[PDB]
Amino acid sequence: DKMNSVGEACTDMKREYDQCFNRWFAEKFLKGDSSGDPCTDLFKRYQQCVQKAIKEKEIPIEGLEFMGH
Amino acid sequence: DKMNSVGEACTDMKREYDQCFNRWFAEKFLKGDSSGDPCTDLFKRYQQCVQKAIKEKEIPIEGLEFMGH
Amino acid sequence: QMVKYFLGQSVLRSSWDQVFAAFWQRYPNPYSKHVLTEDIVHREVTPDQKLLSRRLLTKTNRMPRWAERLFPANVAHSVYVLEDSIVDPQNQTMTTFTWNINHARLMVVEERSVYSVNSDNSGWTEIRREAWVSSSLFGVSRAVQEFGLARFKSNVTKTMKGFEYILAKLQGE
Amino acid sequence: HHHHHHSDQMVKYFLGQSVLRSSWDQVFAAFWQRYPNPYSKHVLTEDIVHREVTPDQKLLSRRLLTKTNRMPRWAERLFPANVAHSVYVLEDSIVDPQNQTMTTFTWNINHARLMVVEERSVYSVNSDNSGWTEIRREAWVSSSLFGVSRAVQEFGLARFKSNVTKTMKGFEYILAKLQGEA
Ligand SMILES: CCCCCCCCCCCCCC(=O)O
Ligand SMILES: CCCCCCCCCCCCCC(=O)O
Ligand SMILES: [Cl-]
Ligand SMILES: [Cl-]
Ligand SMILES: [Cl-]
Ligand SMILES: [Cl-]
Ligand SMILES: [Cl-]
Ligand SMILES: [Cl-]
Ligand SMILES: [Cl-]
Ligand SMILES: [Cl-]
Ligand SMILES: [Cl-]
Ligand SMILES: [Cl-]
Ligand SMILES: [Cl-]
Ligand SMILES: [Cl-]
Ligand SMILES: [Cl-]
Ligand code: NA
Ligand code: NA
Ligand code: NA
Repeated sequence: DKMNSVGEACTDMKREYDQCFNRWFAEKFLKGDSSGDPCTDLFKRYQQCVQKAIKEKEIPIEGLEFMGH
Repeated sequence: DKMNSVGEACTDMKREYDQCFNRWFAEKFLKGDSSGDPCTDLFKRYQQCVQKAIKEKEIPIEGLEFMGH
Repeated sequence: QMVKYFLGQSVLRSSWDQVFAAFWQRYPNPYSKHVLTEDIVHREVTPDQKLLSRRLLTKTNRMPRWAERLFPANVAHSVYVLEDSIVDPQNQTMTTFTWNINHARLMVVEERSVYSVNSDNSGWTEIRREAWVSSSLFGVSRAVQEFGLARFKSNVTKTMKGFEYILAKLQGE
Repeated sequence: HHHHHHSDQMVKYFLGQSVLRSSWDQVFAAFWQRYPNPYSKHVLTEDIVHREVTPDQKLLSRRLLTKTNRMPRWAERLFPANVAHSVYVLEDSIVDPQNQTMTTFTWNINHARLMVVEERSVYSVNSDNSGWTEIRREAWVSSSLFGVSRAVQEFGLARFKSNVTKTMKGFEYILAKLQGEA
């Protein structure tokens, strides 16, 4: 019903950040409301986990320019 | 100073056939002489040994049209 | 053309704001079993109110049998895919760039998509999709051919020097 | 002497011309005696595996050679299964003394998924001097890796199109799941 993160320890943090991010996206972001990010704290907690999981699995995501080159 | 045969047991037979053939080639065949071939029994013994060795080594020489035509 | 270029167009019979929201919620779905993992690995809002995201997917590696036999070292590994995106509500557009970051010697598939309000129907969303399929194997084939030709030319020299050797030896017995 | 090469169609084509300062009959005889020589250490084995004389007094022969497989290291890594195998080479020839010509056709019979080198050579009396022999040498260097590259590319495109269909059906599934709650 929900996706897994690439780090198993990160999945439930993901499910809770996604769910918050979606509410902010539809209700503020797409409507132009410029009040700052609501899910900030959930995000860097989530990030801290996945970034470690990414290095642990040697997923080669570093040094890659955004939107390609 | 002489070549080995792909078949280990065949090399002396190869060498004896080759120089018989060299003499016939240079002295009879290339001069248009049609005294058949004096080397046929050397050749038949040599081919028996080497065709055997080619199968045991699974060298894939069968089914290949002459001169790639 | 060593690179295969694809150009495509789609219409989603839903409004741009629904599609942009669905973008982030579309996994899992009954057509996504090959998508195993999903993560946001970067996300920010720019000063001009654009959302920048990088999403990481892991996907199953599914290869025809002939390519499994030819590429044994690739069979065991999942495919890792990055999707960069820019969501721009002010202009009702979203731009995405998606590509695999591993198996890259075997092949790279890159996709650039643009989502915008359907020009015929303000309640719908059109997708303009570009893709490039490339393989470093074309360069490998050329390197193998160049090596083959170099060795052949070197062996021609050895052949002729060998001929001269044996002819000199034979001239005078 | 001169030679050149250029592409055919992902096939590389070579054309070479050389001269031996020896008469045609000496060259034809030497053809059978040239191994071993100081320049042939990569040639390990040599055999006749077919030979006959035709009704029109031509000698048809097939010679089998084993040659060392010496690949660059980048190619060893790419082709681990080819490293342990010597190269097996067949040389077919027609010797025609009535017309003082010999024609040879030489090619590798293994390693053939990685590359094939085919050489077709014609030996004849040199047009300028009766005591010389000229050789017209053609060669084709091909690799089935080009067809593999295209097949990989075609499977990548097909899988991409299939994923686009799944992406769109997935969108349609979730839009309908979202438009049914508010
Ligand atoms: C054998 C696997 C090698 C290449 C993997 C290709 C993955 C495609 C990356 C680009 C994906 C574009 C988005 C999509 O497929 O819907
Ligand atoms: C890695 C092995 C690839 C194929 C080996 C090439 C063998 C050459 C066959 C044709 C030989 C013509 C005579 C010559 O090369 O001098
Ligand atoms: Cl805390
Ligand atoms: Cl399944
Ligand atoms: Cl895929
Ligand atoms: Cl491999
Ligand atoms: Cl807006
Ligand atoms: Cl990989
Ligand atoms: Cl290379
Ligand atoms: Cl070389
Ligand atoms: Cl011989
Ligand atoms: Cl390969
Ligand atoms: Cl292999
Ligand atoms: Cl082989
Ligand atoms: Cl194929
Ligand atoms: Na299933
Ligand atoms: Na690998
Ligand atoms: Na607006």
